[PDB]
Amino acid sequence: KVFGRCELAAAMKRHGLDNYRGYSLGNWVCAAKFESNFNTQATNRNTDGSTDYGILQINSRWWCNDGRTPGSRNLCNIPCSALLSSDITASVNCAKKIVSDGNGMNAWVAWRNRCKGTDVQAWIRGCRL
Ligand SMILES: [Au+]
Ligand SMILES: [Au+]
Ligand SMILES: [Au+]
Repeated sequence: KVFGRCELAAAMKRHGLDNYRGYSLGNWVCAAKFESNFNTQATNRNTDGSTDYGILQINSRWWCNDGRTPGSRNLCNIPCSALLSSDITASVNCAKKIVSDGNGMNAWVAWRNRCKGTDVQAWIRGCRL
């Protein structure tokens, strides 16, 4: 599923990402834009043979099992295909674990490079939240 900006804002807010670990809703929307272009089906291979999955490009190296990242961790206790569904529940609940692990949203390279320090509020402009 490819979410509209305000649609994803509203889902992310409903799923309790609004100021989660102090990260305003705009930060999460911005991350999802530049990680996946709001596409729940997005998959991208990493140099180490791991793969990033879903609207928040969660990495098989640590967070999920994709059956082809041998000697990796599955810290969200899911198959990586769960991260690709039209329902963002599994991506959100796993993101909450990632962001909480002491690195905050720096785990998202696109967030760090394209969102961090910027006017992220612009990403929720116009939305009825
Ligand atoms: Au959720
Ligand atoms: Au949802
Ligand atoms: Au994020």
